[PDB]
Amino acid sequence: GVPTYGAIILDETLENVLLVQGYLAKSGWGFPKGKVNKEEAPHDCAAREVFEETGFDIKDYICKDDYIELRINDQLARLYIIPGIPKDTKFNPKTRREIRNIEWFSIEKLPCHRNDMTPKSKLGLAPNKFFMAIPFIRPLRDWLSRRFG
Ligand SMILES: O=C(c1ccc2c(c1)OCO2)N1CCCCCC1
Repeated sequence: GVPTYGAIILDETLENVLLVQGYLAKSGWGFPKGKVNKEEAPHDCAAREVFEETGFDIKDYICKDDYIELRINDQLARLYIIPGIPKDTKFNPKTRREIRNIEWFSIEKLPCHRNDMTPKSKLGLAPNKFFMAIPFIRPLRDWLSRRFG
């Protein structure tokens, strides 16, 4: 799989994160990110995808060492961590054929796993609208604990 790059944008209080909602196969909420172009550097791809999906330019704010990276079914996803972005910032996606909505969410209220169906004696997991975000939540909380306490 081709690697994806994007960002975790936090507000000034460090309580809230910015998620985007896609369409169809991507119909739920996730961090902004997308596939790298041939010859494109990781930091440039992250700024390009976040700008297409949110209208906000991160280029002057990226720190090269500050990111969370996960491998999900053999595709690598790297999200640069971007704190301190005010909640009154005006976000407007570029690619509105791909992005339904853009909203701030409370980090303490977001799930860090889906729920099972053991009350129904049935295997698998119940649907969750945060499915794309969920794998990053626990690693984010651990990262913020260490850097900020
Ligand atoms: O998370 C993604 C995404 C981007 C590229 C992908 C992908 C997922 O899976 C395989 O290639 N996006 C894109 C727009 C939808 C809302 C969330 C952000």
